[PDB]
Amino acid sequence: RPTFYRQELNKTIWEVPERYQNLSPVGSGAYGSVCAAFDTKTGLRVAVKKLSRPFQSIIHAKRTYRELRLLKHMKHENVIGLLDVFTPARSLEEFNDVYLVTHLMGADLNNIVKSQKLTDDHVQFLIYQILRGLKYIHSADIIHRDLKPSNLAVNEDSELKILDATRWYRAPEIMLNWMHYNQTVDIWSVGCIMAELLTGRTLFPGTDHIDQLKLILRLVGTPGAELLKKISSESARNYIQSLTQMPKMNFANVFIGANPLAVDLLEKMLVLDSDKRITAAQALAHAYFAQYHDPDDEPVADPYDQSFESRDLLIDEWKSLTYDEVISFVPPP
Ligand SMILES: COc1cc(SC)ccc1C(=O)N1CCC(Cc2ccccc2)CC1
Repeated sequence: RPTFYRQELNKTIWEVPERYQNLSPVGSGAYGSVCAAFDTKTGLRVAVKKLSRPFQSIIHAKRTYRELRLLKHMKHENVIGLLDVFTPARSLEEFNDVYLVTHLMGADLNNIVKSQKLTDDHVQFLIYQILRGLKYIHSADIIHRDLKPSNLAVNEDSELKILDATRWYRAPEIMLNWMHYNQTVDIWSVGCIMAELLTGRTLFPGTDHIDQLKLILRLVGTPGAELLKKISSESARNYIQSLTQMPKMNFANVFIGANPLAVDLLEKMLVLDSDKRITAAQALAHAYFAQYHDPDDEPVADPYDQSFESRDLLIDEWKSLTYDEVISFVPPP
C-alpha cells in the first residue's frame, strides 16, 4: 500500500498515492472532479477523477459500480479506460472514495477543431478513430447514446478516445422517443460530427427540440413507407404524418466540394431508418478510410456482462461489489 498524501484543489480534498504528483484541476468541472497529474511511475500525464459521493445511496453506489465495471472492461486505443483505480481506504468499512486514473488527453474535439473545416485527410483520421472505438464499444453490446464533441477526448495530435447544444448530435429516433433503438444511434452522431468537421458548421443546430427534428427531417426526408410500417404507435404515426412532409435531399448538393466518398459515407450514416444505417464495422471498411483501415487492427471487446443492471441490491452490497473491483484491478502493461 503506497504512501498517500492530501491536497485541496477547488475546495475538494484529494487523497492520492504519492505516485501521482503535480495535481491541477482540468475540464472546469465539465467531467466531474478531475485533476491532471504527473504519474511518476510512467512519466506520463494522467487524469485522475474523484468520484462524487459514491456510496451515499443505492443509486449512487450502483452508478459507481457501473462506471468502474465499464471502465475496467474498456481496453482499446480509442476508448477511455483505466490506468489505475485506488482508494485511500484500507478496508471495506473505511471504503468511501473511489479514484480513477486514465491517460490525460487534455481537450475535447471542439477545443482541437475550433469549428474550422479540416482537410479531408484530417477528417478521415478523426472519424476513423471514432468508428474504431465505436466498433469496440458496440461489440461489448454497449451503446454510447450521447456521442458528441465534448465526449471525445482528443490531444493536439488529434489522437482520440471516446469518453463513456447538447442535442445537436442525437439520433432522430431518440428525439422522437421511439422505444426501440439500436447501436447505430451512435453512428448518427458520428455522421453529424463528420459533417461538421468537413464543413465547419454544425449540421443540425436546432434552437429547441422541435426545431432540431425539423432540421433533421429536411435533410433526411420524412419517413418512407417502409419505415412507417415499423412504427407501432398510431399516435406516433399520426404525429409523424402531422409534420411537414419533405423528400430527402441529395447529400452531394449539401456537402458541396467534399470528397465524394465522404458524401457517400454520410449518406449511409445519416439514414433516417436506423435499421438501414451503416454499422461501425461496416463504416470502417468503407473506401473513405482506405488509408487507415486495417481489418486486423480494429479489435473487438470481450463479452461484457451487464446483468447487474437488472438487480436491486442494498447499498452495502453495491459498495462491496465495487470494493471487489477495486481490489481485483490489474493495470495495463
Ligand atoms: C474530453 O476530454 C477532456 C477534455 C478537456 S477540456 C474540454 C480536458 C481533459 C480531457 C481529458 O483528457 N479527459 C480524460 C479523462 C476524463 C476523466 C476520467 C478520469 C479517469 C478515468 C476516467 C475518466 C475527462 C476528460
